[PDB]
Amino acid sequence: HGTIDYGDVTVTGGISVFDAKFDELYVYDGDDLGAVYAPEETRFRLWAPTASEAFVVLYETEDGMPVKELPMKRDVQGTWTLTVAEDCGGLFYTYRVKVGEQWNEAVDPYAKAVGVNGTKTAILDLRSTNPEGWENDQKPPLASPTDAVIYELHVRDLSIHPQSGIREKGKFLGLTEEGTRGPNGIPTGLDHITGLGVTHVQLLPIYDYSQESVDESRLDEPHYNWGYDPQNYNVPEGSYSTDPHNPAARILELKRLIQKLHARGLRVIMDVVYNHVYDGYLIHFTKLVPGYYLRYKADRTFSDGTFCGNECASERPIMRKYIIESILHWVREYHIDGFRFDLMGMIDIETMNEIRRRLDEIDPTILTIGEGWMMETVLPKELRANQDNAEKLPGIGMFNDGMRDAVKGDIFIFDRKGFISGGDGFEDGVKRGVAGGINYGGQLRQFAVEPVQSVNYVECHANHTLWDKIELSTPGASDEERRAMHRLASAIVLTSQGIPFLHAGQEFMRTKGGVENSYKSPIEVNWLDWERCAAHQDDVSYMRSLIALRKAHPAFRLKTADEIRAHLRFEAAPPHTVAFTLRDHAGGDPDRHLYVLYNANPGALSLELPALGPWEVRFGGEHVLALEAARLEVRGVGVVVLAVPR
Ligand SMILES: OC[C@H]1O[C@H](O[C@H]2[C@H](O)[C@@H](O)[C@@H](O)O[C@@H]2CO)[C@H](O)[C@@H](O)[C@@H]1O
Ligand SMILES: OC[C@H]1O[C@H](O[C@H]2[C@H](O)[C@@H](O)[C@@H](O)O[C@@H]2CO)[C@H](O)[C@@H](O)[C@@H]1O
Ligand SMILES: OC[C@H]1O[C@H](O[C@H]2[C@H](O)[C@@H](O)[C@@H](O)O[C@@H]2CO)[C@H](O)[C@@H](O)[C@@H]1O
Ligand SMILES: [Ca+2]
Ligand SMILES: [Ca+2]
Ligand SMILES: [Cl-]
Ligand SMILES: [Cl-]
Repeated sequence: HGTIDYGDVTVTGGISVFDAKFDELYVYDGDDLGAVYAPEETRFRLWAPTASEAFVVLYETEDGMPVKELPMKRDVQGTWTLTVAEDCGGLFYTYRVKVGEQWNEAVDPYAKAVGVNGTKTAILDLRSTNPEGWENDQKPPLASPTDAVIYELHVRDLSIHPQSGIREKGKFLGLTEEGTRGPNGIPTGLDHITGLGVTHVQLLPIYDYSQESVDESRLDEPHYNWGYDPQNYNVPEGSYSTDPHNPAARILELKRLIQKLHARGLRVIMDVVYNHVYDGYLIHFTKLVPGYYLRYKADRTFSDGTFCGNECASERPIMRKYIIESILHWVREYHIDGFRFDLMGMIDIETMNEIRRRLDEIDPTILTIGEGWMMETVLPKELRANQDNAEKLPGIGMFNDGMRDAVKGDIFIFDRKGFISGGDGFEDGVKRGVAGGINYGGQLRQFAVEPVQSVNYVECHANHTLWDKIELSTPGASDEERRAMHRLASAIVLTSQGIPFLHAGQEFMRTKGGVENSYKSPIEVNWLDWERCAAHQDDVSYMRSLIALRKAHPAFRLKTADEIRAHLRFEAAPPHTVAFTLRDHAGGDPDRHLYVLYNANPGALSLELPALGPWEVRFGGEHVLALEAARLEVRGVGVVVLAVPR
């Protein structure tokens, strides 16, 4: 890149953008940043306190020359304003500012529609993008975060396989198509997903990500990217629409997607990346108010805790404002039902709690989960929204990595075994996740105050898939033996307290051919392979059965830590097993008691059962040789569930 000029210090009373004092000036509190369109007129408002001049630049085409360049009026609390008294429909615009001696041109940070590749703001009456009946759109019910079953999905993965039977492959609208068939007539797409019994689809980045990741003008050529490279936070990604050149198309089709998912009983969680931008020098934030929206060390270099080049300065009030209004826009405009915060440890506690509060005033059933890893940054340690500070983040879920590693083995040392694959000493790790990560007792405690704070998982888009990790850590084993370990791991997720999270394709043992980090690998690596799905319908049914077992038993879904400490009991069990009971109608369970065995021992075992009444088999009967008087005779790797009826 070229030159960054942080401003003529006399424009802001001698106070530099880097000064702590700066945060108390220009604290704009209005609701109208960006552009408000109507046929009569359009009103623009930009926050640019360090600029000495500011212009609205109008274009007639997404690539044309400027047709108009209009000065803005210096307004209150650091903002500039303009009213254009023409019908601006179908126009495009940018802002041009002078900061120091530099002139910079930039998309509106509050852009709601953009041209192709997102380099100009597009002026649009967004009510014209609503699908028919949008006002009647109703959410499926959701009584507790522990009642969710999350399915993590990438819009391109879903349909791009050539046998997916979906017409609009790789597009938002691909996930609206019903009755789509794959190899040998199996259901694919939305019908496959609703068939599973999952409750929430969690979509990898659907905000507009950088042209460097996917070029929206060359979709006739191979392309793929997860999209963790944010460019326009409040507009949908162009490559997922049928026409990235038509500003309304991506907006209307995302809404048609969310509407259809809601009609079929599914809620939508948005993966959201407010911790960094695609390029800190070129982003509109830096062109318009250089030095303010991103984090700097003391020597004026970017803080780089993300390893992505930059960090967003969430703790500065105007950025905090920006992030909250961004969240609220996706709620209000697109009816989103949840957010998954990438590297949430980079966001400050105040911001996250304020997000939780604002969403609670709208609808407390909107989910908030995140990656609360402990990671270094210029943000002081006591302000980071991570696992160490979970007790200051009521209501916010975090991925439980201790559970993940204990179950399937270490994700960074590929060959190391975990509980499912016969490693030694992982039983307590598994037990801590069964209890929902809470301070259960003794050495059985993790970071969670309440079970709604723990997301259990054994696979996601990142790192090896569960099947690929098992293969790298079980060199002796057969494919039969590996499938049993895979199934055991899914069963542990779906019978642990907290919030179960599944990766799309885990139900048919999704593989990436051993690729560990597939963020820009081709579609051949990354697609949902509906051929493999057709060959694994038994495994798919097993997963659907696990999901229905969790839905049938509120004891697996307790809401509070007090309930878990009162109803969950760990039983004596030999090495390479975990056994526990959920006693006395836990959480309203129909049965009097439940007994769960996680058995990673391949041979025959004779187990003592607690004397709680006449046990009977409810799941895993294929592993049970007998159920006597009181003892259980078992062979095989897998989960067994017993119950004492009412
Ligand atoms: O932006 C490119 C970037 O994408 C991925 O990094 C993600 C990762 O998937 C997230 O779960 C989390 O760890 O943060 C990153 C986004 O902030 C790739 O892993 C990475 O190689 C790549 O550079
Ligand atoms: O984006 C950085 C990093 O994020 C995750 O790594 C976590 C890991 O999962 C945790 O168990 C713990 O060790 O903290 C790490 C972050 O410092 C991703 O799993 C990893 O791929 C990625 O590079
Ligand atoms: O809940 C019914 C049943 O679920 C599982 O049985 C699966 C089986 O494992 C699959 O291979 C396939 O045959 O479909 C079955 C029904 O979904 C459990 O294994 C079993 O214990 C349980 O009763
Ligand atoms: Ca894009
Ligand atoms: Ca809540
Ligand atoms: Cl495409
Ligand atoms: Cl930390």
